[PDB]
Amino acid sequence: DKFAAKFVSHKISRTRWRPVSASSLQQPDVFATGSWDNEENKVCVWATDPKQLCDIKHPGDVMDMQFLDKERIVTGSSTGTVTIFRHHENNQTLSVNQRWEQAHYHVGSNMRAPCTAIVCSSPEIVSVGEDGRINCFRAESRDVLRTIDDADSSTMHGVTFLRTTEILTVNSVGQLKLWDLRKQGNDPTQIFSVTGERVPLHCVDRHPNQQHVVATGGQDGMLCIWDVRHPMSLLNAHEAEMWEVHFHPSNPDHLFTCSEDGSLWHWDASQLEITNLLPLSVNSLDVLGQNLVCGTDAEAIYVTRRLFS
Amino acid sequence: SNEIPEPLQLDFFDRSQIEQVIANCEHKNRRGQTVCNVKLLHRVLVAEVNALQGMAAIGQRPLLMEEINTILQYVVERNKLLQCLHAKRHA
Amino acid sequence: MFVARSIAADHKDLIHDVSFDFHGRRMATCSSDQSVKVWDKSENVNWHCTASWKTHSGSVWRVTWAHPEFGQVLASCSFDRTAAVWEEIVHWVKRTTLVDSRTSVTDVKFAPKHMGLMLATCSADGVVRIYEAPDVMNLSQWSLQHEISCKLSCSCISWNPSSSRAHSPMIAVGSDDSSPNIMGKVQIYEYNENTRKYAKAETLMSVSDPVHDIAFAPNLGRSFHILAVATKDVRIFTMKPLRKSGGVTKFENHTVAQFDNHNSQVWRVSWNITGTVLASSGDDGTVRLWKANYMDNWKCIGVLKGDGNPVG
Amino acid sequence: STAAIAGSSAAEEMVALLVQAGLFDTAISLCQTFKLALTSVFEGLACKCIRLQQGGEAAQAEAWEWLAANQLATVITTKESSATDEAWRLMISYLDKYEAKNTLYHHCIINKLLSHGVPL
Repeated sequence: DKFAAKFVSHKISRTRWRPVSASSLQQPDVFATGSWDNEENKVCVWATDPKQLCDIKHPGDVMDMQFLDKERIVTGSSTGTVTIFRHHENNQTLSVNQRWEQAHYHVGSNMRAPCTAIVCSSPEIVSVGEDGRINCFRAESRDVLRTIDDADSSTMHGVTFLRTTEILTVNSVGQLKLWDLRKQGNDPTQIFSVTGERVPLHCVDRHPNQQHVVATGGQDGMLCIWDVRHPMSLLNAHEAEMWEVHFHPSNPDHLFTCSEDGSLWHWDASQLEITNLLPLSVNSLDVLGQNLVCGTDAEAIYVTRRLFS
Repeated sequence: SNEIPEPLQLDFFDRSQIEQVIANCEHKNRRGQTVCNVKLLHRVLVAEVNALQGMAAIGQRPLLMEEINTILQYVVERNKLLQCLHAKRHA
Repeated sequence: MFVARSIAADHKDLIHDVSFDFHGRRMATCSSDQSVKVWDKSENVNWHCTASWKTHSGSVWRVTWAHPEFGQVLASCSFDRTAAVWEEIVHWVKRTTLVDSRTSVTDVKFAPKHMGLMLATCSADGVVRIYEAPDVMNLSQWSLQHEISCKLSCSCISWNPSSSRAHSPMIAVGSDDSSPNIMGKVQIYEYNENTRKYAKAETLMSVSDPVHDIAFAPNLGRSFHILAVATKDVRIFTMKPLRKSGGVTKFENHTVAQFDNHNSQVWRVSWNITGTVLASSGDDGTVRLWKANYMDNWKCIGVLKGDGNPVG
Repeated sequence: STAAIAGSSAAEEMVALLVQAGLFDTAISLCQTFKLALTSVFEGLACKCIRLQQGGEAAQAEAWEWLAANQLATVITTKESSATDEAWRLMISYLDKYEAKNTLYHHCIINKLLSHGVPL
């Protein structure tokens, strides 16, 4: 009943709301979606059935999408190119701002390498990739500020700004590496791994308040709670790979985990209360207060405005 | 008292799947005889690893054979313990 | 929606044969100007030429792509009794030049992956040679392992795509020789493990006319096999193996379809990925597609005009 | 038992027992030291190959095993090879390395192969 399902024609890989001003008591209404597994993929912007406002033909596949600010959307293509789009609200038109065509490319060989994940702290854009590379750019710089080459032989899947000038990266062999952007060396400060297992890690998230709490997800569908200072807790959850984990921004006591089996579970800390919000595969989710949106591989967008009712 | 030991540590097998073989052994020969026969069980176990093709890396065979022996011992122990419990219950 | 695309070939001379790869994105176009061009497909349907090189002085007949598991391996047979193996370095580089054949190598076919990298070449002398590369990293080394004499001028070869262990490797060999009286131009060779050699299993005596092309159909978990024979008329056969050893298991053959609708010589026969729709070419310039219904009745489902338009 | 027998014997006797047991590479080495010819070892290898050509499954597995006791030069991924073909390659390699008069080695191999007939 809560969820209103509008069927689109493109598999939805990413769903992210437009950051809302805290001072004003406004409710988030505009969110953005990115599509994959199609000949001509695209980036759409919707307003809460959701009505699409504007969309742009995105070259390649939209792997990861982050909202830099209210008017800028940073998208990572599957060809490695990291692009920034400027939203002109007055004319409802998305326009290309700045792009780094060869941000990620495999060593020596010809052809391209995919950009798995991006993270943003205006004006710093750190992008990891399948190749061992942690390229760092700036909103107005036409050049790459720093490139940690051969950082990880294995494909890196995700990235997040632990503290400042520090990034936590997960890789295909099950290793959480703490990196530092000030040290000029190309070696990780610390490497956290489960003893004996090499289960790949797909997702990583940091607690909004305390910076020492990091939650990650593996191919075994297990939620591992880590303490970067001191895995504290291993939680059995899904019976299949956990693609994305997200903490609720306003009230962190709530957590949402999406798996390919098709279950948008909700964890409530405030005895963890686990409930199935949805009745193919759920790829992404984004929550901001009482509003949540998730995109599935069944070419559908599920939007709720009364999540906690 | 009851003293059941460690589980199966399988190198190139599935610990969960060995339970079906455990139930095969747990078939009652006649009445209350959940012990199959050491002759049959041994033969079958020896033939299982032969079926597993030892191809390029054929240097693990001694280890494979020790594992067969350990499994047999554990099965025997289980059966003995079950029989003892049954006798205790009777008494 | 049948579409018509006009891709400028950029070829100075007549194109002979094109062949797709396993995953359907890379294709090789051999031409009469002694050049082999590799066209690759981008995210957009548009095709782009990536590599162009000269290969042999003799007329190149066929081009066969290997399974991607072994790498980007090509193969090209020619009039000058050679079978070259190509591989990129990261430009295509010739690794070997198989020249044991004393006559024009007419057809080259890669073995199914389960057996290994076993290139097979049939020559006009009547000898099918099955080579084998011991290590995939070194592709310059190819050792001949089996030579099968057929006593007739070979025109085409086709392996059995079946991966069932029960089905021993089988290869089919045709004969283009325009023999006035000699029949049985399609011979099937089976591999007897006991003798570790190839022996003749069945000869299709029904085919008494020159065989231009043969093609096995995927087994699809069935007891029998399907062989398409292109002669003056399209013929489909069913070889059911008999009951059951020390020798070849004899077969029982039945001709289940014979189409002379081409009214001309059928030159090429190829099945689709699932072996349901067979296509055929002819002197009329038309490609007729044949598909079976629920009652096992084969019927033509499409005809094409020369100018590219479909026949309505 | 052959252990005790080696305990009090000579070189020819050692070679004999090793070939019987199936430890061929050691027999090869011993032959070279005392300048004894390699005929015995080549013939023994041929015998095993003929046996496997037409043999039971257990024989095939034991064959795989004694190949590891010896030294297979390289690893080949071919599924169709099985133990028998691996033993063939071992013999072939041993021949190429430890070769002497050609007539002798080829002769003995071919002779033993035709114990009960074989298509070369």
